[PDB]
Amino acid sequence: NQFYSVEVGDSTFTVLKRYQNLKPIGSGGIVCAAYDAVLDRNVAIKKLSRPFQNQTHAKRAYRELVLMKCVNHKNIISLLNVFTPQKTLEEFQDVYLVMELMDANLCQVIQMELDHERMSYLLYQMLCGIKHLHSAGIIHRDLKPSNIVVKSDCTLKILDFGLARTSFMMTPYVVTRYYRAPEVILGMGYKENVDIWSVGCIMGEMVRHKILFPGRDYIDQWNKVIEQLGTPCPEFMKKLQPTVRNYVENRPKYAGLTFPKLFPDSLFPADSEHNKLKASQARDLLSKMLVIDPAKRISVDDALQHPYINVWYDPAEVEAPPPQDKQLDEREHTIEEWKELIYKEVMN
Ligand SMILES: COc1cc2c(cc1Cl)C(c1cccc(Br)c1)=NCC2
Repeated sequence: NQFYSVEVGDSTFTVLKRYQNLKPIGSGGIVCAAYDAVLDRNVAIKKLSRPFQNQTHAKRAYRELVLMKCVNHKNIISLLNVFTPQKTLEEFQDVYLVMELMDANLCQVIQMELDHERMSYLLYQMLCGIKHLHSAGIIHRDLKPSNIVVKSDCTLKILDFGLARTSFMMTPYVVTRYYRAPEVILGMGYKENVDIWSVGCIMGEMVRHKILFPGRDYIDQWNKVIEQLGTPCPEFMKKLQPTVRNYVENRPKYAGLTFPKLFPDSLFPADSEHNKLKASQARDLLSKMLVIDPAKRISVDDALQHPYINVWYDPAEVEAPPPQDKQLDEREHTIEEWKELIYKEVMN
Protein backbone atom coordinates (compact mmCIF):
# COMPACT_ATOMS: atom_id res chain seq x y z
CA ASN A 1 0.00 0.00 0.00
CA GLN A 2 1.39 3.40 -0.91
CA PHE A 3 -0.43 5.06 2.04
CA TYR A 4 -0.33 5.03 5.82
CA SER A 5 -2.53 6.63 8.47
CA VAL A 6 -1.76 8.71 11.52
CA GLU A 7 -3.80 10.57 14.16
CA VAL A 8 -2.97 14.28 13.99
CA GLY A 9 -5.00 15.93 16.73
CA ASP A 10 -8.46 14.39 16.52
CA SER A 11 -7.97 13.93 12.76
CA THR A 12 -6.79 10.85 10.88
CA PHE A 13 -4.31 11.74 8.12
CA THR A 14 -3.94 9.00 5.49
CA VAL A 15 -1.06 10.04 3.32
CA LEU A 16 1.54 8.83 0.83
CA LYS A 17 4.52 7.19 2.54
CA ARG A 18 6.89 9.93 1.25
CA TYR A 19 5.41 12.37 3.79
CA GLN A 20 6.86 11.76 7.25
CA ASN A 21 6.71 13.42 10.69
CA LEU A 22 3.29 15.16 10.51
CA LYS A 23 3.03 18.03 12.99
CA PRO A 24 -0.29 19.87 13.08
CA ILE A 25 -0.22 23.56 12.11
CA GLY A 26 -3.79 24.43 11.03
CA SER A 27 -7.49 23.92 11.93
CA GLY A 28 -10.95 25.18 10.90
CA GLY A 29 -9.08 21.79 5.94
CA ILE A 30 -6.93 20.62 8.86
CA VAL A 31 -3.30 21.43 8.09
CA CYS A 32 -0.01 19.64 8.95
CA ALA A 33 3.71 20.21 8.54
CA ALA A 34 5.52 17.18 7.10
CA TYR A 35 8.80 16.15 5.53
CA ASP A 36 8.73 14.89 1.97
CA ALA A 37 11.36 12.17 1.51
CA VAL A 38 11.09 12.28 -2.27
CA LEU A 39 11.71 15.99 -2.61
CA ASP A 40 13.96 16.13 0.47
CA ARG A 41 12.07 19.15 1.80
CA ASN A 42 9.30 20.30 4.10
CA VAL A 43 5.68 20.66 2.97
CA ALA A 44 2.24 21.66 4.26
CA ILE A 45 -0.50 18.98 3.92
CA LYS A 46 -4.13 19.93 4.02
CA LYS A 47 -6.99 17.42 4.24
CA LEU A 48 -10.39 18.23 2.81
CA SER A 49 -12.93 15.86 4.41
CA ARG A 50 -15.93 14.96 2.20
CA PRO A 51 -15.55 18.30 0.31
CA PHE A 52 -18.61 17.27 -1.75
CA GLN A 53 -20.66 17.24 1.48
CA ASN A 54 -22.45 20.49 0.61
CA GLN A 55 -22.57 23.16 -2.12
CA THR A 56 -20.45 25.62 -0.14
CA HIS A 57 -17.61 23.19 0.67
CA ALA A 58 -17.87 21.68 -2.84
CA LYS A 59 -17.93 24.88 -4.86
CA ARG A 60 -14.83 26.09 -3.01
CA ALA A 61 -12.85 22.83 -3.08
CA TYR A 62 -13.58 22.28 -6.78
CA ARG A 63 -13.02 25.92 -7.88
CA GLU A 64 -9.69 26.17 -6.06
CA LEU A 65 -8.53 22.88 -7.51
CA VAL A 66 -9.07 24.09 -11.06
CA LEU A 67 -8.00 27.74 -10.41
CA MET A 68 -4.71 26.32 -9.16
CA LYS A 69 -3.92 25.15 -12.66
CA CYS A 70 -4.56 28.38 -14.60
CA VAL A 71 -2.40 30.40 -12.19
CA ASN A 72 1.40 30.62 -11.86
CA HIS A 73 2.99 33.31 -9.71
CA LYS A 74 5.43 33.22 -6.77
CA ASN A 75 2.93 35.25 -4.64
CA ILE A 76 0.06 32.78 -5.13
CA ILE A 77 -0.19 29.27 -3.72
CA SER A 78 0.83 26.43 -6.00
CA LEU A 79 0.51 22.77 -5.28
CA LEU A 80 3.28 20.20 -5.32
CA ASN A 81 0.85 17.29 -5.03
CA VAL A 82 -2.87 16.40 -4.96
CA PHE A 83 -4.02 12.95 -3.92
CA THR A 84 -6.82 10.76 -2.52
CA PRO A 85 -6.09 7.52 -0.53
CA GLN A 86 -9.43 6.13 -1.66
CA LYS A 87 -9.28 3.78 -4.64
CA THR A 88 -12.60 4.37 -6.47
CA LEU A 89 -15.24 7.08 -7.00
CA GLU A 90 -17.53 4.99 -4.81
CA GLU A 91 -15.01 4.92 -1.96
CA PHE A 92 -13.90 8.56 -2.37
CA GLN A 93 -13.97 10.69 0.79
CA ASP A 94 -10.93 12.93 1.12
CA VAL A 95 -8.63 15.12 -0.91
CA TYR A 96 -5.13 16.01 0.34
CA LEU A 97 -3.30 19.05 -0.92
CA VAL A 98 0.48 19.47 -0.67
CA MET A 99 2.55 22.66 -0.90
CA GLU A 100 6.03 23.87 0.09
CA LEU A 101 6.02 24.71 3.84
CA MET A 102 6.14 28.33 4.92
CA ASP A 103 7.10 29.85 8.24
CA ALA A 104 4.12 31.86 9.53
CA ASN A 105 0.70 33.20 8.68
CA LEU A 106 0.13 36.94 8.27
CA CYS A 107 -1.80 37.14 11.57
CA GLN A 108 1.37 36.30 13.45
CA VAL A 109 3.36 38.83 11.45
CA ILE A 110 0.82 41.63 12.15
CA GLN A 111 1.51 41.09 15.86
CA MET A 112 5.17 42.04 15.31
CA GLU A 113 6.77 45.46 14.93
CA LEU A 114 8.08 45.74 11.40
CA ASP A 115 10.38 48.20 9.70
CA HIS A 116 9.18 49.99 6.50
CA GLU A 117 11.33 47.68 4.36
CA ARG A 118 9.61 44.45 5.37
CA MET A 119 6.26 46.10 5.74
CA SER A 120 6.38 47.62 2.24
CA TYR A 121 7.84 44.42 0.73
CA LEU A 122 4.96 42.35 2.16
CA LEU A 123 2.48 44.91 0.75
CA TYR A 124 4.22 44.93 -2.67
CA GLN A 125 3.86 41.15 -2.86
CA MET A 126 0.21 41.21 -1.91
CA LEU A 127 -0.32 43.61 -4.81
CA CYS A 128 1.61 41.39 -7.22
CA GLY A 129 -0.53 38.37 -6.19
CA ILE A 130 -3.75 40.36 -6.51
CA LYS A 131 -2.63 41.78 -9.90
CA HIS A 132 -1.91 38.26 -11.21
CA LEU A 133 -5.33 37.08 -9.95
CA HIS A 134 -7.09 40.06 -11.61
CA SER A 135 -5.22 39.40 -14.86
CA ALA A 136 -6.61 35.87 -14.86
CA GLY A 137 -10.13 37.15 -14.22
CA ILE A 138 -10.19 36.43 -10.47
CA ILE A 139 -11.48 39.16 -8.17
CA HIS A 140 -10.79 37.77 -4.68
CA ARG A 141 -13.26 39.82 -2.57
CA ASP A 142 -12.21 38.04 0.61
CA LEU A 143 -8.54 38.59 1.43
CA LYS A 144 -7.62 38.08 5.08
CA PRO A 145 -4.30 37.66 6.90
CA SER A 146 -5.16 34.12 7.99
CA ASN A 147 -5.00 32.99 4.35
CA ILE A 148 -1.65 34.60 3.68
CA VAL A 149 1.66 32.98 4.60
CA VAL A 150 5.26 34.27 4.89
CA LYS A 151 8.77 32.79 4.95
CA SER A 152 11.46 34.13 7.33
CA ASP A 153 12.99 35.96 4.33
CA CYS A 154 9.73 37.97 3.96
CA THR A 155 8.54 36.22 0.80
CA LEU A 156 4.76 35.96 0.69
CA LYS A 157 1.94 33.79 -0.75
CA ILE A 158 -1.82 34.12 -0.94
CA LEU A 159 -3.51 30.70 -0.26
CA ASP A 160 -7.13 31.02 -1.44
CA PHE A 161 -9.06 32.48 -4.37
CA GLY A 162 -11.89 34.27 -2.63
CA LEU A 163 -15.63 34.19 -3.31
CA ALA A 164 -17.45 33.23 -6.54
CA ARG A 165 -20.97 34.18 -7.80
CA THR A 166 -24.93 32.07 -0.77
CA SER A 167 -24.20 29.82 1.47
CA PHE A 168 -25.11 28.16 4.78
CA MET A 169 -22.93 25.86 6.88
CA MET A 170 -23.86 23.80 9.95
CA THR A 171 -20.39 24.24 11.46
CA PRO A 172 -19.48 26.16 14.69
CA TYR A 173 -16.62 28.07 12.93
CA VAL A 174 -17.11 31.75 12.02
CA VAL A 175 -16.38 33.58 8.74
CA THR A 176 -14.07 36.58 9.27
CA ARG A 177 -15.68 39.59 7.61
CA TYR A 178 -13.46 42.50 8.73
CA TYR A 179 -11.41 42.86 5.47
CA ARG A 180 -14.41 42.96 3.10
CA ALA A 181 -14.95 46.10 1.05
CA PRO A 182 -18.00 48.33 1.68
CA GLU A 183 -19.33 47.10 -1.64
CA VAL A 184 -19.25 43.51 -0.43
CA ILE A 185 -20.74 44.53 2.95
CA LEU A 186 -23.48 46.56 1.27
CA GLY A 187 -24.16 44.08 -1.57
CA MET A 188 -22.96 46.35 -4.41
CA GLY A 189 -21.42 45.58 -7.76
CA TYR A 190 -17.64 45.52 -7.55
CA LYS A 191 -14.50 45.80 -9.67
CA GLU A 192 -10.75 44.92 -9.28
CA ASN A 193 -10.10 47.54 -6.54
CA VAL A 194 -12.50 45.76 -4.16
CA ASP A 195 -9.28 43.89 -3.20
CA ILE A 196 -7.41 47.16 -2.62
CA TRP A 197 -9.77 47.75 0.36
CA SER A 198 -8.76 44.44 1.95
CA VAL A 199 -5.08 45.39 1.55
CA GLY A 200 -5.61 48.72 3.39
CA CYS A 201 -7.30 46.84 6.22
CA ILE A 202 -4.25 44.64 6.47
CA MET A 203 -1.73 47.49 6.15
CA GLY A 204 -3.68 49.36 8.83
CA GLU A 205 -3.73 46.42 11.20
CA MET A 206 0.07 46.13 10.70
CA VAL A 207 0.45 49.68 11.99
CA ARG A 208 -2.27 49.57 14.64
CA HIS A 209 -1.84 45.91 15.73
CA LYS A 210 -5.60 45.94 16.08
CA ILE A 211 -8.33 44.90 13.64
CA LEU A 212 -9.54 48.08 11.93
CA PHE A 213 -13.25 47.32 11.35
CA PRO A 214 -14.53 44.70 13.88
CA GLY A 215 -18.12 43.58 14.49
CA ARG A 216 -20.53 40.75 15.31
CA ASP A 217 -21.80 41.15 11.73
CA TYR A 218 -22.04 43.77 8.99
CA ILE A 219 -24.17 46.10 11.15
CA ASP A 220 -21.41 46.62 13.76
CA GLN A 221 -18.79 46.50 11.07
CA TRP A 222 -20.35 49.24 8.96
CA ASN A 223 -20.60 51.36 12.14
CA LYS A 224 -16.88 50.85 12.74
CA VAL A 225 -16.25 52.00 9.15
CA ILE A 226 -18.22 55.28 9.05
CA GLU A 227 -17.13 56.33 12.54
CA GLN A 228 -13.47 56.33 11.50
CA LEU A 229 -13.73 57.23 7.82
CA GLY A 230 -16.96 59.22 8.15
CA THR A 231 -20.24 58.97 6.30
CA PRO A 232 -19.62 58.62 2.55
CA CYS A 233 -20.76 61.47 0.33
CA PRO A 234 -24.01 61.80 -1.78
CA GLU A 235 -22.63 60.24 -5.00
CA PHE A 236 -21.67 57.06 -3.17
CA MET A 237 -25.28 56.56 -1.90
CA LYS A 238 -26.59 57.04 -5.45
CA LYS A 239 -25.05 53.67 -6.48
CA LEU A 240 -26.75 51.77 -3.65
CA GLN A 241 -29.94 49.67 -4.02
CA PRO A 242 -32.94 51.71 -2.83
CA THR A 243 -33.34 49.45 0.22
CA VAL A 244 -29.63 49.52 1.21
CA ARG A 245 -29.45 53.26 0.45
CA ASN A 246 -32.29 53.88 2.93
CA TYR A 247 -30.57 52.12 5.81
CA VAL A 248 -27.19 53.73 5.11
CA GLU A 249 -28.60 57.28 4.97
CA ASN A 250 -30.45 56.65 8.25
CA ARG A 251 -27.43 55.62 10.38
CA PRO A 252 -25.96 58.19 12.77
CA LYS A 253 -23.89 60.54 10.53
CA TYR A 254 -20.08 61.09 10.94
CA ALA A 255 -17.48 63.66 9.88
CA GLY A 256 -14.76 61.00 10.06
CA LEU A 257 -11.24 61.20 11.51
CA THR A 258 -8.25 62.31 9.44
CA PHE A 259 -5.54 59.80 8.58
CA PRO A 260 -2.95 61.41 10.88
CA LYS A 261 -5.56 60.85 13.64
CA LEU A 262 -6.42 57.29 12.57
CA PHE A 263 -2.68 56.52 12.38
CA PRO A 264 -0.50 58.93 14.45
CA ASP A 265 3.27 59.39 14.05
CA SER A 266 3.66 57.36 17.28
CA LEU A 267 2.63 54.12 15.50
CA PHE A 268 5.49 54.47 13.02
CA PRO A 269 9.25 54.11 12.96
CA ALA A 270 10.09 57.80 12.72
CA ASP A 271 13.56 58.13 14.35
CA SER A 272 15.53 58.99 11.20
CA GLU A 273 14.64 61.23 8.26
CA HIS A 274 14.31 58.05 6.19
CA ASN A 275 11.64 56.70 8.49
CA LYS A 276 9.94 60.08 8.82
CA LEU A 277 9.57 60.13 5.03
CA LYS A 278 8.36 56.53 4.92
CA ALA A 279 5.79 57.24 7.65
CA SER A 280 4.26 60.03 5.49
CA GLN A 281 4.33 57.75 2.48
CA ALA A 282 2.74 54.84 4.31
CA ARG A 283 -0.04 57.08 5.66
CA ASP A 284 -0.67 58.61 2.21
CA LEU A 285 -1.07 55.13 0.68
CA LEU A 286 -3.42 54.02 3.53
CA SER A 287 -5.48 57.16 2.92
CA LYS A 288 -5.93 56.13 -0.72
CA MET A 289 -6.74 52.50 -0.06
CA LEU A 290 -9.09 52.92 2.88
CA VAL A 291 -11.57 54.86 0.76
CA ILE A 292 -15.25 53.90 1.03
CA ASP A 293 -16.23 54.90 -2.51
CA PRO A 294 -14.55 52.56 -5.04
CA ALA A 295 -14.75 55.30 -7.69
CA LYS A 296 -12.15 57.21 -5.62
CA ARG A 297 -10.23 54.26 -4.16
CA ILE A 298 -6.75 53.65 -5.61
CA SER A 299 -6.29 50.94 -8.25
CA VAL A 300 -3.86 48.00 -7.98
CA ASP A 301 -1.70 49.58 -10.73
CA ASP A 302 -1.59 52.94 -8.98
CA ALA A 303 -0.82 51.32 -5.59
CA LEU A 304 2.09 49.47 -7.25
CA GLN A 305 3.47 52.81 -8.42
CA HIS A 306 2.99 54.43 -4.97
CA PRO A 307 6.32 55.74 -3.54
CA TYR A 308 5.93 53.49 -0.51
CA ILE A 309 5.63 50.45 -2.80
CA ASN A 310 7.55 51.18 -6.04
CA VAL A 311 11.06 50.71 -4.59
CA TRP A 312 10.43 46.99 -5.12
CA TYR A 313 8.85 47.32 -8.56
CA ASP A 314 9.68 44.54 -10.95
CA PRO A 315 8.17 44.06 -14.48
CA ALA A 316 8.92 40.34 -14.02
CA GLU A 317 6.76 40.26 -10.87
CA VAL A 318 4.07 42.79 -11.90
CA GLU A 319 3.47 42.21 -15.63
CA ALA A 320 3.66 38.39 -15.18
CA PRO A 321 1.79 36.21 -17.76
CA PRO A 322 -2.02 35.79 -17.25
CA PRO A 323 -2.89 32.14 -18.09
CA GLN A 324 -4.54 29.75 -18.95
CA ASP A 325 -13.03 25.89 -17.18
CA LYS A 326 -15.18 29.01 -17.91
CA GLN A 327 -18.69 28.42 -16.45
CA LEU A 328 -16.82 27.81 -13.22
CA ASP A 329 -18.33 30.11 -10.51
CA GLU A 330 -21.87 29.88 -11.90
CA ARG A 331 -22.37 26.07 -11.76
CA GLU A 332 -24.98 24.34 -9.53
CA HIS A 333 -24.87 20.60 -8.66
CA THR A 334 -25.85 17.88 -6.19
CA ILE A 335 -23.62 15.96 -3.76
CA GLU A 336 -23.27 12.97 -6.15
CA GLU A 337 -22.42 15.40 -8.97
CA TRP A 338 -19.85 17.53 -7.04
CA LYS A 339 -18.26 14.30 -5.74
CA GLU A 340 -17.48 13.14 -9.27
CA LEU A 341 -16.45 16.60 -10.49
CA ILE A 342 -13.99 16.68 -7.59
CA TYR A 343 -12.83 13.08 -8.03
CA LYS A 344 -12.13 13.73 -11.72
CA GLU A 345 -9.99 16.76 -10.85
CA VAL A 346 -8.01 14.90 -8.13
CA MET A 347 -7.29 12.03 -10.59
CA ASN A 348 -6.98 14.20 -13.77
C1 LIG B 1 2.78 27.95 7.83
O1 LIG B 1 2.60 27.28 6.57
C2 LIG B 1 1.32 27.08 6.11
C3 LIG B 1 0.22 27.22 6.96
C4 LIG B 1 -1.07 27.02 6.45
C5 LIG B 1 -1.24 26.71 5.10
C6 LIG B 1 -0.15 26.57 4.26
C7 LIG B 1 1.14 26.76 4.77
CL1 LIG B 1 2.55 26.60 3.69
C8 LIG B 1 -2.63 26.50 4.61
C9 LIG B 1 -2.91 25.78 3.31
C10 LIG B 1 -3.85 26.26 2.40
C11 LIG B 1 -4.10 25.61 1.19
C12 LIG B 1 -3.41 24.45 0.91
C13 LIG B 1 -2.47 23.95 1.81
BR1 LIG B 1 -1.52 22.36 1.45
C14 LIG B 1 -2.21 24.63 3.00
N1 LIG B 1 -3.57 26.93 5.34
C15 LIG B 1 -3.47 27.71 6.58
C16 LIG B 1 -2.27 27.17 7.36
